[PDB]
Amino acid sequence: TFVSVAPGQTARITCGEESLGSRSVIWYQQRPGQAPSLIIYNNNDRPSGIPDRFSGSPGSTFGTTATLTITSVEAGDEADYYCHIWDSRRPTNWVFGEGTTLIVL
Amino acid sequence: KEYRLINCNTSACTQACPKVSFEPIPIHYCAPAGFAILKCKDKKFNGTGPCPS
Amino acid sequence: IHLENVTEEFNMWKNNMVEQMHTDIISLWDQSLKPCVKLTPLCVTLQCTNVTNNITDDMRGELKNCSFNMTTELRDKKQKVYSLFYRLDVVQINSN
Amino acid sequence: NITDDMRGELKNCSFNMTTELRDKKQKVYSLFYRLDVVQINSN
Ligand SMILES: *[C@@H]1O[C@H](CO)[C@@H](O[C@@H]2O[C@H](CO)[C@@H](O[C@@H]3O[C@H](CO[C@H]4O[C@H](CO[C@H]5O[C@H](CO)[C@@H](O)[C@H](O)[C@@H]5O)[C@@H](O)[C@H](O[C@H]5O[C@H](CO)[C@@H](O)[C@H](O)[C@@H]5O)[C@@H]4O)[C@@H](O)[C@H](O[C@H]4O[C@H](CO)[C@@H](O)[C@H](O)[C@@H]4O[C@H]4O[C@H](CO)[C@@H](O)[C@H](O)[C@@H]4O[C@H]4O[C@H](CO)[C@@H](O)[C@H](O)[C@@H]4O)[C@@H]3O)[C@H](O)[C@H]2NC(C)=O)[C@H](O)[C@H]1NC(C)=O
Ligand SMILES: *[C@@H]1O[C@H](CO)[C@@H](O[C@@H]2O[C@H](CO)[C@@H](O[C@@H]3O[C@H](CO)[C@@H](O)[C@H](O[C@H]4O[C@H](CO)[C@@H](O)[C@H](O)[C@@H]4O)[C@@H]3O)[C@H](O)[C@H]2NC(C)=O)[C@H](O)[C@H]1NC(C)=O
Ligand SMILES: *[C@@H]1O[C@H](CO)[C@@H](O[C@@H]2O[C@H](CO)[C@@H](O[C@@H]3O[C@H](CO)[C@@H](O)[C@H](O[C@H]4O[C@H](CO)[C@@H](O)[C@H](O)[C@@H]4O)[C@@H]3O)[C@H](O)[C@H]2NC(C)=O)[C@H](O)[C@H]1NC(C)=O
Ligand SMILES: *[C@@H]1O[C@H](CO)[C@@H](O[C@@H]2O[C@H](CO)[C@@H](O)[C@H](O)[C@H]2NC(C)=O)[C@H](O)[C@H]1NC(C)=O
Ligand SMILES: *[C@@H]1O[C@H](CO)[C@@H](O[C@@H]2O[C@H](CO)[C@@H](O)[C@H](O)[C@H]2NC(C)=O)[C@H](O)[C@H]1NC(C)=O
Ligand SMILES: *[C@@H]1O[C@H](CO)[C@@H](O[C@@H]2O[C@H](CO)[C@@H](O)[C@H](O)[C@H]2NC(C)=O)[C@H](O)[C@H]1NC(C)=O
Ligand SMILES: *[C@@H]1O[C@H](CO)[C@@H](O[C@@H]2O[C@H](CO)[C@@H](O)[C@H](O)[C@H]2NC(C)=O)[C@H](O)[C@H]1NC(C)=O
Ligand SMILES: *[C@@H]1O[C@H](CO)[C@@H](O[C@@H]2O[C@H](CO)[C@@H](O)[C@H](O)[C@H]2NC(C)=O)[C@H](O)[C@H]1NC(C)=O
Repeated sequence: TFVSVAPGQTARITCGEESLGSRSVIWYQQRPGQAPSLIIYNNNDRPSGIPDRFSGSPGSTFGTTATLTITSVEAGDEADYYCHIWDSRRPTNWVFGEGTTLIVL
Repeated sequence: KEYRLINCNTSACTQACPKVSFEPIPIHYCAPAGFAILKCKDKKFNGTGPCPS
Repeated sequence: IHLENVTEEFNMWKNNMVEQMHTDIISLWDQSLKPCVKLTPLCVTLQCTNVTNNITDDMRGELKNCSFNMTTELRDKKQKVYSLFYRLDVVQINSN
Repeated sequence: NITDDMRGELKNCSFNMTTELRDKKQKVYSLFYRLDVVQINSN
């Protein structure tokens, strides 16, 4: 899962199983050696501290993959990304999704 | 090399009774009472317009 | 046509032609089924599981996902096909 | 009590029959007369 995009361009990171019903995704990021950190807590909502351009796929779509849309990337966004889907048909995910890594030029 | 009938996916085919035949017999269509049937006896009649006989 | 100076005694309960409406609708309802399909090969052994859903043990899933043997268009070959039903149409016959 | 000179007028026949379910079939028996059944051609 290695995605590279020369900096200042756009970026689309997919993660997790395809959607079945209504979903509530959570995106986390992980710098190397650090603790994790929240970036997205809803389908398209972010808390304070993390800026914009980190868009999310809305959960109202049926039968799609959760994506993470980043524009104007940098060396700070170079991290390991993680998804946590909360489907209204699938059960509770006590483990996270698959580690999708971002690396920049 | 296995085949099938061509009508296997649209309908079950009613087999015709071999007792009954398909030869044509002359049917005469008769009008009920109160109605009449007019036949045009003109030779050069192309089937449209006024017939004289 | 609106009448004048006239009065009749009516009774909706011993009235006729409501019985005729009932019989006509029942027989006409029966007459719209003779061209349609009888489900003779369908009353069959149904292998049903729960619907794929976040199952709550206190409540019940109102959908059961049932796979079964069904005859194809050919009499020799038969297929395995699945569908979805409600609780109110299936019952458990008496593990598996 | 069978008499070899005469004949019993009842034959007790068991057979395969389809149930209400198309997959399962059952073994069920009944009684008939000689005048309704014939031998097809030991067993
Ligand atoms: C018979 O009657 C019964 C009842 O009498 C009817 O039953 C009702 O049926 C309707 C529809 O079936 C249900 O509506 C859903 O409601 C839920 C809950 O909505 C509430 O909460 C929302 C979020 O809460 C946040 O905001 C509020 C402030 O509003 C805040 O207090 C709270 O703490 C929290 O922070 C509110 O947004 C929402 O307000 C909305 O409605 C108001 C009504 O008038 C309106 O004034 C507001 O302006 C606002 O529009 C309400 O308070 C909703 O979640 C749900 O909508 C989501 O789900 C459907 C299906 O999946 C989807 O199509 C929608 O698009 C929507 O999904 C978006 O929102 C998610 C929220 O995070 C997001 O995660 C999704 O990804 C998706 O997000 C996308 O769009 C949004 C913009 O919408 C965008 O921001 C994102 O970036 C992304 O692009 C439905 O609205 C009722 O709950 C239900 N029951 C009752 C009691 O009413 C029944 O329908 C009747 N039947 C008939 C035949 O008449
Ligand atoms: C998929 O469905 C499952 C149900 O099988 C559901 O799991 C439940 O999640 C909730 C929260 O996510 C768990 O916690 C409950 O939360 C409510 C809200 O406050 C409390 O009131 C509950 O307390 C009651 O139940 C306790 C026993 O569980 C009692 O100790 C207590 O006194 C109250 O009576 C409770 O804390 C809930 O426990 C689970 N269910 C089970 C059986 O564990 C899950 O959330 C669903 N997933 C999705 C994505 O929808
Ligand atoms: C169940 O059915 C059997 C028949 O298979 C029956 O057995 C018969 O019982 C009788 C008496 O109980 C036997 O004896 C006969 O009795 C009569 C009456 O007197 C005689 O006339 C008979 O003589 C004739 O047959 C003889 C050969 O059996 C000849 O030698 C003689 O010249 C006569 O022709 C005869 O003695 C009878 O033999 C048996 N049958 C056989 C085949 O052995 C039995 O009683 C029945 N049981 C019940 C509870 O009903
Ligand atoms: C009902 O059960 C059937 C199985 O009989 C499911 O069909 C399978 O679904 C899985 C999940 O996508 C697939 O990997 C299989 O290939 C499917 N098999 C067939 C034959 O289709 C079906 O998804 C279930 N449906 C519901 C609504 O639960
Ligand atoms: C699948 O369906 C069966 C019923 O055929 C479920 O078994 C019981 O379901 C009720 C309510 O749905 C629960 O209260 C019982 O506790 C269940 N029995 C047992 C032994 O757990 C079953 O839970 C459903 N789900 C699975 C995964 O089998
Ligand atoms: C559909 O038909 C197949 C074939 O008869 C059934 O599979 C058999 O199931 C029995 C009981 O579980 C087994 O003893 C046999 O070994 C199976 N045979 C084969 C060829 O699989 C099956 O149960 C039927 N129903 C479904 C839902 O698949
Ligand atoms: C059972 O029925 C068979 C007939 O299918 C009997 O066989 C013959 O029956 C006649 C009259 O009933 C007798 O005259 C013959 O002698 C019988 N044949 C033999 C070889 O004995 C048969 O007797 C009946 N009873 C039993 C116990 O098999
Ligand atoms: C009812 O069905 C069973 C099952 O087919 C029949 O039993 C078979 O009989 C043949 C011929 O005697 C044997 O070769 C098989 O081994 C039998 N199979 C089983 C499972 O028993 C039976 O003949 C049918 N009829 C009756 C009256 O039982």
